[PDB]
Amino acid sequence: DIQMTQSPSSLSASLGERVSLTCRASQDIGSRLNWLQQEPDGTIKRLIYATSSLDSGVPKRFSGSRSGSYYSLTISSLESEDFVDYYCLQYAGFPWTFGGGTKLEI
Amino acid sequence: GFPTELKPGTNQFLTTDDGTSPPILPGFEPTPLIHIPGEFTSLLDLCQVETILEVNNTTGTTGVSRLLIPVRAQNNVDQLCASFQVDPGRNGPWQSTMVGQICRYYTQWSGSLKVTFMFTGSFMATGKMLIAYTPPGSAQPTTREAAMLGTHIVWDFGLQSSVTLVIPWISNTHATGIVTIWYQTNFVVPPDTPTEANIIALGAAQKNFTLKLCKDTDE
Amino acid sequence: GFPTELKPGTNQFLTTDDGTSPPILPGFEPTPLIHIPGEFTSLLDLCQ
Amino acid sequence: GFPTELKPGTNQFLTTDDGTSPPILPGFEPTPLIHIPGEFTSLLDLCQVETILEVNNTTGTTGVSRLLIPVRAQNNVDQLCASFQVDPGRNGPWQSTMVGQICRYYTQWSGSLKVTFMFTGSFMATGKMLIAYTPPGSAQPTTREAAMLGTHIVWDFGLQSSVTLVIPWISNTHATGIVTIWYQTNFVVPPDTPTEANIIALGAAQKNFTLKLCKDTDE
Amino acid sequence: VNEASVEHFYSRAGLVGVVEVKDSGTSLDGYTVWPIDVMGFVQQRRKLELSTYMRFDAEFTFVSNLNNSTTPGMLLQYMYVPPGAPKPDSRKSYQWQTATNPSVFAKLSDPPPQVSVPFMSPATAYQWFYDGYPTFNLQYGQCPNNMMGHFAIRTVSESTTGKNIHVRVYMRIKHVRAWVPRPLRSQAYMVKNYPTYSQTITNTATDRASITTT
Amino acid sequence: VNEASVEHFYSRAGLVGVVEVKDSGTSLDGYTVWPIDVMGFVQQRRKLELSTYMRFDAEFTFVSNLNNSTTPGMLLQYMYVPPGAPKPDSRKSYQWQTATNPSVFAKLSDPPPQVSVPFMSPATAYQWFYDGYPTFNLQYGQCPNNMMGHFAIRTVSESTTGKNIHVRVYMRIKHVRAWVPRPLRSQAYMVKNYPTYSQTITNTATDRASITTT
Amino acid sequence: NIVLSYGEWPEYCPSPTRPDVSVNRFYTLSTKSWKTESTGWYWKFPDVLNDTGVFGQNAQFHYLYRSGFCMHVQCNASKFHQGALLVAAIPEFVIAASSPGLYPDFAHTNPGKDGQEFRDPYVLDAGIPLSQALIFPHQWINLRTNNCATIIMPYINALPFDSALNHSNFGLVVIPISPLKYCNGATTEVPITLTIAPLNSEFSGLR
Amino acid sequence: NIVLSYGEWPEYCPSPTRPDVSVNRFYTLSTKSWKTESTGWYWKFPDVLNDTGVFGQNAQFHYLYRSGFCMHVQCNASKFHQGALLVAAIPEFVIAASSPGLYPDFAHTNPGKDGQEFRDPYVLDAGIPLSQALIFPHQWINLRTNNCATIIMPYINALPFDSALNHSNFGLVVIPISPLKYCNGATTEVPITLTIAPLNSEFSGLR
Repeated sequence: DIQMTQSPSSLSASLGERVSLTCRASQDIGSRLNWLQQEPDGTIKRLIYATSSLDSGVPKRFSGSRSGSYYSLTISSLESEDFVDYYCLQYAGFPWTFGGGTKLEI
Repeated sequence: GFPTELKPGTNQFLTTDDGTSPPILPGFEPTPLIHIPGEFTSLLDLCQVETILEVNNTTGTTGVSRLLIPVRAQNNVDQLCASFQVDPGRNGPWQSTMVGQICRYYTQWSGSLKVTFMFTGSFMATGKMLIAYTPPGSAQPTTREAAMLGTHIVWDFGLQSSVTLVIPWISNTHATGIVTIWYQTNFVVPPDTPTEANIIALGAAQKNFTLKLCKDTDE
Repeated sequence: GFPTELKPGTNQFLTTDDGTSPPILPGFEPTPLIHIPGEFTSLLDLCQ
Repeated sequence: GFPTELKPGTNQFLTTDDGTSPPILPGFEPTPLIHIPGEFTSLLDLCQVETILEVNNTTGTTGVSRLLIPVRAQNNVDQLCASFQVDPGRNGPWQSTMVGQICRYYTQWSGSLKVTFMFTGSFMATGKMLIAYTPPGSAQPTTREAAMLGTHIVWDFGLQSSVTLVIPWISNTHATGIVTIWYQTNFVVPPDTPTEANIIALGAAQKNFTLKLCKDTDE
Repeated sequence: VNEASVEHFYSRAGLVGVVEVKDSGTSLDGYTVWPIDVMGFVQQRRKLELSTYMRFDAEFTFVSNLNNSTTPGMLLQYMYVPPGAPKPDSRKSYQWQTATNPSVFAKLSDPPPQVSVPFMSPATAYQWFYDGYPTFNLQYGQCPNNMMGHFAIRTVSESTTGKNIHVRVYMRIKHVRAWVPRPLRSQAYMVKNYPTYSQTITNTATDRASITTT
Repeated sequence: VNEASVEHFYSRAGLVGVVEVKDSGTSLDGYTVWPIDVMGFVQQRRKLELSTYMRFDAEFTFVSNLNNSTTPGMLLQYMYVPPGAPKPDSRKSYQWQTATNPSVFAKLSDPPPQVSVPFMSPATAYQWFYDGYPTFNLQYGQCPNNMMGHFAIRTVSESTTGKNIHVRVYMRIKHVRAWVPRPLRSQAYMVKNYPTYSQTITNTATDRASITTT
Repeated sequence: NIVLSYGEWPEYCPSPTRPDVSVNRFYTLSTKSWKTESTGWYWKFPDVLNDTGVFGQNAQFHYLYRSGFCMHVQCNASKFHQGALLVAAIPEFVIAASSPGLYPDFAHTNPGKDGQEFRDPYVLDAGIPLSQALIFPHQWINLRTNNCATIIMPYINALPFDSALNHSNFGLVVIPISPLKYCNGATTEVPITLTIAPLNSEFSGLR
Repeated sequence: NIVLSYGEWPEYCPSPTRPDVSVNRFYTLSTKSWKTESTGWYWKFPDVLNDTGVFGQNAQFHYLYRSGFCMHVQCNASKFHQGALLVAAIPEFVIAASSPGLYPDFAHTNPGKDGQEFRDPYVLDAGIPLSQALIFPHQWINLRTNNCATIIMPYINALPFDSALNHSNFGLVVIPISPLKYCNGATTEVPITLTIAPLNSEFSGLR
């Protein structure tokens, strides 16, 4: 598997800060990396598809970006209902592996 | 012509020659020639036939899904849909076209191409797209309102389901055009209708295409 | 046609060829041809 | 023409020959011929074009100042100004002329030359010069009154600012002409005017020039 | 134009097979048979597999020499076993004399011999793709009406000479007429005589990062 | 007249390059590639640099022999890599078989092979002086539309032969038409492909003692 | 809009049993459900009829044969359905295996009158790429404009007459390029119908 | 007395944007002070206009270009001034460096609309000698007879159209052979003016 993994295992910021969570892929995965947001106990919603485009209902505070082999996600100002887990998912490497987690604190 | 002196170049074997040789089986009468349909006497007539471009050639996208340009609903206006250089004979989306392969059996070429687009969405789905072409001098335009001041064709696929973008001239002797597809309007559909369609591009070569200096390929 | 270069295929001997050669006995007048009955000029007429 | 015997001179390679050879790329269609302006089909038409002579070629004089003949004020009458042999193809002032170089790409030549002189002084500056030509037989004349009895042209550069001295014939087969410029009058100027001008000589070859037996040069 | 035609696209005679008359060491054959094959090298195969039916006669040249490029006076026999004649089986074999198999008797130190094989096929034209079974798994798509013959080459000798002779057969396609153009082969050629490819498909076009990047 | 014309001024085929097939000692190449270059020798350069645009096809002759003037039977292959075909890289290399690169198979002991290269240039005529930069310091005045190709020469062998082969390429200019005459180069040629001269200028005409002495 | 292959109507070889409208009828084969996961189908030229009606009696009980065809594909699709087919006739369509066993099974080279679903339609199951399949005679089926495709194919072969149970001249491929899509509450399987009509057929060598 | 180079007026390539008197105006560049120490100047053919007015918009915002010119040099000199210029147009004027570093600086090969003063005018900065520069189209400026020189230059190149910002066809050199001289109490810098007028220009490949 390509084994795209996120570097920050756990982060903590303020309610007005700008978090920057990455996901460093190993092989060439192209622009086929998604971000899945997981509740503390609920299901896992989607944020970004194809590394750039927001979903049909996601707020404006979230935004994706690409930089070489350092696919990342950056929240605008870290409003409420954000200190939850985060995942990066790619569907280029056919085993379809995942990353780790970016459970945010404050 | 009895006395002759052998000028230089004798006893040499030049492969690319049109010499003569003795028939190793005289008198032999080969099987006669019956009319078989579909003779092609020029590779130009093979180039001028439209075939598909792998415009979606991207890391990860496998199978036939490389021949499809995704045109979806929640792609806001003035956004970019796809772009591909006009270079039949450089590694890219043209590498799957009959022109993109024959042009790799030669060294130089020059002529006019054409890129017929085809919408494959529902009949009820309407909208509009901007298809702009940029000469080799400039670079890829950055915004929709920057490409409208070019050589484009606005495409209302709800009304007419297929257009053609004739490239004026593309010569390879020693910096190539770019074709971009911009979301002019949104993608509007009535209820109970899929909100994601596909565009299929087909490339060819106009009747002014020429080839020169045949050579082997790099597979 | 004074200057010539020898194209390939020279000094070769190809059995199934219709080349020419010098007559080893010039002037010789072979026995004339009288009409012998029953000449066959094709193996097809022998097959039929 | 079936039986042939090989006359001598076979299997030899003679460089200066007009033989034939097989085209190493048959069918190939080279780039067509468009009309490019300024085709020259003869080196004679290049010789007949006037270029400058380094008449001032002297030990020490460097730069462009070797193309200038100094005509000054306090050069008393009947004095000598300059002299140069007429030999396009021997080391001298002609070595910087298009004729002086092409004639070094050949072995023999014969024709008529011409040496157009040009005065580059003030408009108010007046005077007169004597330009005499001596056939190959004699030697350089010693005095002005000795060259007046020759084949000369008196030059009043105040009136006419450029003349031409046509050399009748100069043949190189196995002792060459000399051209001398004598101070006929003084160099008179009104007040507030420079008292030192220059003469510029230009050499060429008339329409009867011929060349023979092309050969390499000695740079 | 006139340089993209099918008549010029198949010109410029190229090497179709390097056969060797092994005669020294542990291979004291003295002869060798080379079955005439056009689709011997992938480069020529992919070009010939652009059309379906093709009709052409060929001119064969033999650039033979020893293994150190020297060309001694050694005599050679180039026998053309027609399509349907028994092939030789030894240096000394009856087949080497059959007057129906045309032979060319040239030496190593001579301009390469050059013959001209005619269009030898039962049908109207050669068939590179024959959907169907002959002889009304190891038989699908094998047309037997594409065999052009055999070229048997031996050094005219009595005992072993002790010199390997490498021959480079060169074939030129003349009077070619092609029918029913086909897409150019994209996958590799996993085996000869079959269109068999491999599981791991290779995309025709190279893959870039995103669809909107040049 | 008729002997000062531009058609005769460039006749009389001359040596344009001495290439050597190093095959013995510490240079067991067995092959060599010679990029076709007209401005190889100053004498020919200064003549060709008299005009700006010139259009001509060339006939190439190869006077090859060993290093002691003996011409054995060794076979040689003269492959003409066209302008825009990959060049070979070893004695045993796939490029030596490509049917698009015309080859000439002649021996050392044979009349020198003589081929005729056509006018191979994208533009209308060759350009010896190209004011401007290509690829819209190490690029000024380098026109890429003047390349005529490559001549790769190898001895058709299997192992090292141990004999160096010196080849003398001779080129003849035919059908020449020149445009825009230029002054003949006066300074030396400090480097190839550039008009670079040296600081110490050399006067065109020789310097005498006084202006009034003959 | 009938794509006359290579611009040649099928004709009678000038002067054999020459059948008539009894055999020159419209054979309507079974329909095939076009789904989203669908990859494609292909039918050999005379093998699709060697067991169907009179043509199955004239082909098996004979020795030589030649005929054109009038392949005609139609898709009974709705107006809220989207998709696109590529209907092409491939002369001498030779199927190839896929080694990781070396030769194609007989079921894959003569599928019958049911057709064989493609296992790798991107490479046409024959090594050649699908992107260039348009060089063959073809017609698009784009559900937003039309749902019909008629191809007139002459007899393309080297010999005048040939066997009918061994050598199958061409193969009608039908490949969905843009896959089928629909919102919930629609017929989840668009049907595809194929009609065949031998044109100017001939036969020889009875029994 | 207009030296028509090679006897060919610039013409339109038979049948691209063909501009008119809006661009075919008289661009009068800055004057240059001709002193005694002066060595010379040279301006490239289309590079002298690539940043001047409309011609600077039609050249940069395009891809192909061809045009002649009407270079016209004038020297506002007195009658007590003496000197001589050599005004020549050099097709494919290639500048060369001077090693005692190997390639010419970009400022010396495309000087702009100001021209670059010669560093060694005796060798035309290109190895070739100035004495033979008269083989090119030229006209003398001799202050004792006339102070004007007009040169009509067609489009001289191999290809029909070519780039305008990369390939500069020719270069108008202006070299004083006989240096300027004057007695005390005169204008110590004779001005030299240059006027350009594109003739029969064309363009292609917009933006």
